[PDB]
Amino acid sequence: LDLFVSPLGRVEGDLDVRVTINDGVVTSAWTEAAMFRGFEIILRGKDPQAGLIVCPRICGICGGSHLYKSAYALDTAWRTHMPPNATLIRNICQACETLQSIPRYFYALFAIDLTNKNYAKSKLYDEAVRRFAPYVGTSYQPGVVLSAKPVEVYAIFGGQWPXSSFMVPGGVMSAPTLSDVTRAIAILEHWNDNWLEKQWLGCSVDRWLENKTWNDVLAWVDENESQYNSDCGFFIRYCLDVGLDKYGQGVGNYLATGTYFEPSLYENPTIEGRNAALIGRSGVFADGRYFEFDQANVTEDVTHSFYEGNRPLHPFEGETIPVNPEDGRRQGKYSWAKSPRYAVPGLGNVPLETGPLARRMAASAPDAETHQDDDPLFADIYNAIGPSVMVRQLARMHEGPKYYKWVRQWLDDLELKESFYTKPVEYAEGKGFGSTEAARGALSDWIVIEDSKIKNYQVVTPTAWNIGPRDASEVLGPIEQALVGSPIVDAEDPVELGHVARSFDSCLVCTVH
Amino acid sequence: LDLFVSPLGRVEGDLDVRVTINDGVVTSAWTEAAMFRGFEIILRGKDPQAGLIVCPRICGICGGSHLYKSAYALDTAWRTHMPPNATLIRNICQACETLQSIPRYFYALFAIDLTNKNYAKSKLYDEAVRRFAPYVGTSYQPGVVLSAKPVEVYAIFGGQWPXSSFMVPGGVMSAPTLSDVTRAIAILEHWNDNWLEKQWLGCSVDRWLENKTWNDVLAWVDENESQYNSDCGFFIRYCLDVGLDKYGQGVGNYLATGTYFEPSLYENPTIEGRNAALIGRSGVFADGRYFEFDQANVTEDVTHSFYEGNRPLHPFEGETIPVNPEDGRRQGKYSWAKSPRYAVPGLGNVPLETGPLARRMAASAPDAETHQDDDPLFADIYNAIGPSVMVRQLARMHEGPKYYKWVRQWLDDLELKESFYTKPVEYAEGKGFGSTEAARGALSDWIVIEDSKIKNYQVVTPTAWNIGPRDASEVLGPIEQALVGSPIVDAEDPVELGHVARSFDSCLVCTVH
Amino acid sequence: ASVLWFQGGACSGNTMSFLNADEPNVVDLIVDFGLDLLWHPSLGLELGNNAQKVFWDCAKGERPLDIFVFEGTVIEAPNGTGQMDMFAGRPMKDWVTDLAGAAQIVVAIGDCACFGGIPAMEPNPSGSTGLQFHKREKGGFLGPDFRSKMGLPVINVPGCPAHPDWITQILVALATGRAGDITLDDLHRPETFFKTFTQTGCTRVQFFEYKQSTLSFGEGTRTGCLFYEFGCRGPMTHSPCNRILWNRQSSKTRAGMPCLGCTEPEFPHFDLAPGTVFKTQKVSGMIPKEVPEGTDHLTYMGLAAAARIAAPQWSKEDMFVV
Amino acid sequence: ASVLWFQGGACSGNTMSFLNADEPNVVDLIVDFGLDLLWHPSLGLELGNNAQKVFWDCAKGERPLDIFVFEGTVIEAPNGTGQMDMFAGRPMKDWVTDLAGAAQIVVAIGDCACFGGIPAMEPNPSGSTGLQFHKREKGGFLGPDFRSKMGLPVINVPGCPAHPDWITQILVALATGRAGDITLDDLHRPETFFKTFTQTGCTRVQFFEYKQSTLSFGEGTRTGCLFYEFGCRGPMTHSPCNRILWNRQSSKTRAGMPCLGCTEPEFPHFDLAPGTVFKTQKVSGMIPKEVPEGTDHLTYMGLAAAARIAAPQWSKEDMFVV
Ligand SMILES: CC1=CC(=O)c2ccccc2C1=O
Ligand SMILES: CC1=CC(=O)c2ccccc2C1=O
Ligand code: FCO
Ligand code: FCO
Ligand code: F3S
Ligand code: F3S
Ligand code: F3S
Ligand code: F3S
Ligand code: F3S
Ligand code: F3S
Ligand SMILES: [Mg+2]
Ligand SMILES: [Mg+2]
Ligand code: 3NI
Ligand code: 3NI
Repeated sequence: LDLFVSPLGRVEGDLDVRVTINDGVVTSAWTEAAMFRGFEIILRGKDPQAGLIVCPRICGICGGSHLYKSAYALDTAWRTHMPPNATLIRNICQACETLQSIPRYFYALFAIDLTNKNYAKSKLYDEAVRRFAPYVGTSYQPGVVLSAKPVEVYAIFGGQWPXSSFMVPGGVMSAPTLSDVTRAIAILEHWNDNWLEKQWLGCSVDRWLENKTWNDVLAWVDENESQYNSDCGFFIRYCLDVGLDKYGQGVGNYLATGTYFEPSLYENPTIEGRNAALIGRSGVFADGRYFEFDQANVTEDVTHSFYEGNRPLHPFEGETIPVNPEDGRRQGKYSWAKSPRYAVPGLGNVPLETGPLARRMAASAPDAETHQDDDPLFADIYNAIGPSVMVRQLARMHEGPKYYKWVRQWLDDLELKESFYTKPVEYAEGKGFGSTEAARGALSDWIVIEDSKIKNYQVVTPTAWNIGPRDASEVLGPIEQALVGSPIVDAEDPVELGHVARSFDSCLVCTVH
Repeated sequence: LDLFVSPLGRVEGDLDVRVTINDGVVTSAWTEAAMFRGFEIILRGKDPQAGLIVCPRICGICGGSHLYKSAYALDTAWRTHMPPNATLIRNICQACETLQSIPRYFYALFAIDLTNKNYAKSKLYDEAVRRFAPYVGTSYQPGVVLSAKPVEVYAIFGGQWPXSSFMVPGGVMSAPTLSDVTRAIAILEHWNDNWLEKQWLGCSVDRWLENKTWNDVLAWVDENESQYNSDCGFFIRYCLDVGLDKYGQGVGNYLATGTYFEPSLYENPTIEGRNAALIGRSGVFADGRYFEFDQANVTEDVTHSFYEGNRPLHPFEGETIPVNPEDGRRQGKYSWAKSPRYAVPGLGNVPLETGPLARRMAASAPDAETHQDDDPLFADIYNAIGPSVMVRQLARMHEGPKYYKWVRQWLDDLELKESFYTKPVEYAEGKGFGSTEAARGALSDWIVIEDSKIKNYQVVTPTAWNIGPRDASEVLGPIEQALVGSPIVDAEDPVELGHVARSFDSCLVCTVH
Repeated sequence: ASVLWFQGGACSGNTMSFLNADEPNVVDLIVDFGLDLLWHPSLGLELGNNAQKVFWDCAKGERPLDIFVFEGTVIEAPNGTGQMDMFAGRPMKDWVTDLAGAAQIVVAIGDCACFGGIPAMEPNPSGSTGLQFHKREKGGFLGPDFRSKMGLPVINVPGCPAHPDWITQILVALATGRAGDITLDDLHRPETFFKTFTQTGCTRVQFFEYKQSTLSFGEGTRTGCLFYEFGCRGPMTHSPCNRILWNRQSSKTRAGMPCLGCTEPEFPHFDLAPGTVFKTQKVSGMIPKEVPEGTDHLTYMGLAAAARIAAPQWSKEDMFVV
Repeated sequence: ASVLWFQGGACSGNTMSFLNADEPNVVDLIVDFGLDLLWHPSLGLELGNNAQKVFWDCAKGERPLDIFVFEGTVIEAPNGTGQMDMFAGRPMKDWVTDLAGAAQIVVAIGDCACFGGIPAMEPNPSGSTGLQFHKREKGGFLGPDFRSKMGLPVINVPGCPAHPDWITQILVALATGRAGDITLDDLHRPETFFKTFTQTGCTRVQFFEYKQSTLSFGEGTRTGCLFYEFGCRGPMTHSPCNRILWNRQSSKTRAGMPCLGCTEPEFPHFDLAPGTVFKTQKVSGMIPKEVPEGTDHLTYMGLAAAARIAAPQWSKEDMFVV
């Protein structure tokens, strides 16, 4: 059965999913990003800092992430100096946006599918409906409402969220005051207490972060009623009951560009020094092995994308030349997503899944420096049960406690008397690479400044990595492979497709930009 | 046993209570208001509108009520015109302050005493502790936190709360916009939903307002689990279990000056037309009979108060001449509270209890006009079980649903294109009477303007009515008589005294001003 | 009141801003104000054919559509086909045609929907336009004479993104019987939000008054106004951004970021051409090319010279201190 | 950090304002920031001897007192005895003496505690004074040289009442290890709140700039600045009232109420003498007796004349429209 699902909403943009179904299982899948705005085209010729305005408008939910990496793209292009406070503020705001994204996505975009009638037979279904039904769910409402709190912190430093551009080469535009920081701490602490610990975890962030193995997590669920009936404990039990741990595996290979710089280690942003300075470590996990991320290995294929092109392009030489979808479909193109691929030695240019799971895998790599996220939990989970909708979601949710603690510490690290901005030299020429871990994964800008104008500007967003179509080798993108193998109980409401696409927290406006 | 309790906190100011105890029962009581600021003295000679600044500073919790009646004192003194919108805004803000006072007082000031160890034997004690323990109580925290919401509405119209003076002769200073009203509605609706209906009632305000008899209220508690386990249902059941319905009766005579004017009926405030224009009806309930309120009948006795004076003074001729408490105590004076008395025909100058219960009794008077509060509930409750800490508290809590609905309607009544202010003539001479029902009851200003200055300014606050000392006839004030008959399980923690004093929502800074 | 919220060439920033709503928050708005959110690409439960059934019922009039909210641009490329924005089996613009013609009220939320916004920046690869405007030029996709069934033009809730209140309070107004209180300016923006300027309530206006310029970002923004060196469009931008604070905390200009003038139909102003980003274009190095709304260069500069001379000492010092 | 919050000649408005705290709210402050509120007359559970036991233990050093918050005036009448404020068996001023000498930090919250405030208005029947100030004159009850055990003078959180943030954020600062970030101005007010003016962020500053006066209350406040006709002390008053909005909504001046200058030690200014309430005292009918801080009448009036001439049309029209 060929099934074309349109729209597959709650992926922050326009997505159609075509699947071939045999015996109630997806055997092939096509993700079709359906809406193109062309920001890379628009940015050509604009002011070198136009990206700080334009790139946040790639996405409303992860615009702050776009701002972060666009700023660092300029910071690297212009060889700027970043005062530690600016790095801290950038870290805080990037993390705060993600902390907003985590519950907002989980409740408003993902968990309402847990109420699907396919699960009516589950003993947990009534509770799932009570908790996660859209708008009226008892977990939905506070989860969604409180998700605005972390971006209040963003607004304290950036003026507003979404839609600030306050991250500029050389630092940030703002100059936090004491009451800014104390309020940011208060907002974060309240949000942590009222959503993260009370509703999501039913325990302290510290207790959750003590989970180092999958068995730890299972013990955590059963440890006491609070954790058992928390949103996290319920979600795990629900997943294990309804089978969300049994599909959505995907590529099993992961890309994290990392984000969050240790302020002392990235005071002078360079492409080369980027990895060592990261707190949230970059890392490529492929064929069960850890590799260092190197932006030079990134290519974008447009073979099945609605763009002209005959070879994968590293984004520094990237091009965004749309073809009419009517013509492109005649050439087998089916998506406005480019196909980002990553050259892994011995594997060729492979699709890599990006996102929290990729980050958690990267965080389990050996040889973490002291400032760096060193977390074996998802190495263990990956080996124990492998990837799945549940594991992917747990990776996302796992970042809530981890990022909250980082933000809380970064807020304490702010030295309010110290500089937040070093006026950079706006060089007429420059090649910049900025990358961050948006909520959804590796988010990267490759910018070429020439003659005090944007010569090239190539954004590769995490969902582009995940949802980008087949490459020249016909290798399915991560979400496409994750969709393959998914059961389809009801072709009329193929919620499992939604589960898989949304387990990546897919953002289609970011996918295409 | 003579017991002197000092301080008896959570009465918004300085209160000492002396009681004589015989066989574990209070047989006589003295309320000692212990702190004097002398705002009536300060106001003498000041600008005629100084009251709008000074009187709110009589009290932080009911300053908006002080502002309301101070404004109307000027409106009457200066024969001003009140555009209906201004009347509406005044009504809204007065009611919003009360809506803030109701939960803030109930949880932060009153209900934490329900956790007293005297109740450890009650089967409901653990739940009372879970709900109402200070700061950590599961009802305390949201109750107190959400109590700030109604005064956000006040701030929308008045700029801030507390401490606005935006109610001026001729209207209000502000000019609400559309977003002001829509936000005010949204704030009110959220507060109603999240505290009043969800936490306090466990049902709709409408369902609660269907209770017309004490038996209705008892049926309401038992009707379903939501109402049974609401804060209201629990409080009633707790009161009936621990005996809060068995003492704190008090005078059984009541004074309501009323407040909330029907805008069309008080466009030209006069003393004489005040009663007819009231929505929240004035009314004196004494010896089981209803009387019309008449400010001319008010006197203040200082026989046992720390003021010079030899005869009860109507406040238009009032005086505030402090005596040194060391000297006053030698003359049997014991309180900075004056003793307001009310001339009821056939009863002489009697103490009248003010507050919600007084209002609810006044609302049960016959011959309510269409705009007027006509509610038989507390006539029935009074006849069924009589006054008590529980009934007094229920009267207070009963106003939440009633005032919410009025405010919601008043917000709808605002005609945003219409005037909010008619510039008055600031007459050099004038006698003004302004009165409102502050959260705690009849709050009244008698102002005399002479030579464009304040010649006399006499405030009589509700807790002055309630907590004012014995008059010249040695007749105990309402709180003093309410204290008489109160059991005293533990003279070391005489919480029942606290229950009684706080059941009046006593405000000692208002008492003395 | 049924609400259908569609996204064309959107980034979903207006939805994300909208979800930050407080008083009312979005849940209370969707649930407790009688606004039946039929579907929203970011929030609607229905997918695939169940979603399209909702859309087609609204488009064909099978079920009432009281408010059609459109976010993002109306993408007309390629060649007027709109296929750079294929939604639910149609070019989004065709949905827009049908649903705008079905709705009682059409709300464009965000510059993209209102005026074309960032995607309409040259070279405008997506052929993006606003619902009833292309930048300042009235017309846009629906034409200058489009009226919803309630007789209103597209209500433009501009911004990039719109502040949640700019739409929620309008929705509350519509839900509480105060639609008649909503007046729209010449750009169809609610005057209750767009008579003020961004500058209105900016914490730097005193510096603006005394012509004291913020000189640098970061700690440089502890003083001064952003108008002179950072191209703040605050004085030329109609918004309540400093009256109704963003995220109940701040605003661009308070934080030290120049107002980009995003509520104005030309946004991004000058199409982010080189030299115009976070910079004040000046004539002869001292005269701003653009002076505050309603002023002229001669009187503005004259008053500015006098203001510079009268400037008190505190206006020359840090004020947003740690 | 133990906190003892006492009230002298208070109206409890600072407590009530404090209870409106958000981010943090008061419960989270009291519970989740490690601030042990030992007692508060409006909130403490203990009464009678159990309360006095807490006080005496703090006064005598039996238990540590980290923050002594005093609200309301130090009442010294009659005849310096303080018996117009008898608290827990002593004149409150004696408690103040003992507890201020015991605390690591003393915070005066509200003008009453800071400067004497309204009760200290003539004829000051209660002999009220502030902790370390009587109006502007440094000294107050504790003397100019009083220092808490952490070496600080009384921290003055002025206002009538103080905005909740003015104390909560200081409490958060003290609780989060940022006490060293707290700088105090010459009145011991936290400069993080009191370097700005009330005018800073006022929505009427543009009207102030162009010398466009609000002429009347109510709908008259849809335009104009309150400085000229309503005695707004905004430009002479250090506060963040228009930076950090009251009740997260508004401020006096935004709403159309003149700033009374309540954060300043002279409040109420002119002791509310006849003719000074909601009126601008003027010389020769046109010159304000008091000009904005740091300005002089000559340059202020000169600039004002120029501003009046340069004034754009919108500054003469309603802006806070329905
Ligand atoms: C001409 C001019 C000079 C300034 O320094 C300045 C500073 C701040 C705002 C505006 C201005 C301005 O217009
Ligand atoms: C002299 C003068 C005249 C005004 O009209 C005016 C209007 C608004 C604010 C200030 C002023 C002012 O100072
Ligand atoms: N998170 C996020 Fe948005 C995506 N994909 C980016 O970058
Ligand atoms: N409520 C209240 Fe305050 C008292 N008593 C007044 O008036
Ligand atoms: S927030 Fe996004 S949807 Fe358009 S208006 Fe701005 S780019
Ligand atoms: S006053 Fe503010 S709005 Fe811009 S022009 Fe100056 S920073
Ligand atoms: S850029 Fe837009 S969000 Fe406000 S501050 Fe300027 S109008
Ligand atoms: S609010 Fe009250 S306590 Fe004093 S400072 Fe103002 S009169
Ligand atoms: S700008 Fe505002 S602070 Fe007062 S002086 Fe004018 S109303
Ligand atoms: S009176 Fe006070 S509260 Fe602010 S607006 Fe003026 S400093
Ligand atoms: Mg790209
Ligand atoms: Mg009196
Ligand atoms: Ni995105
Ligand atoms: Ni009071």
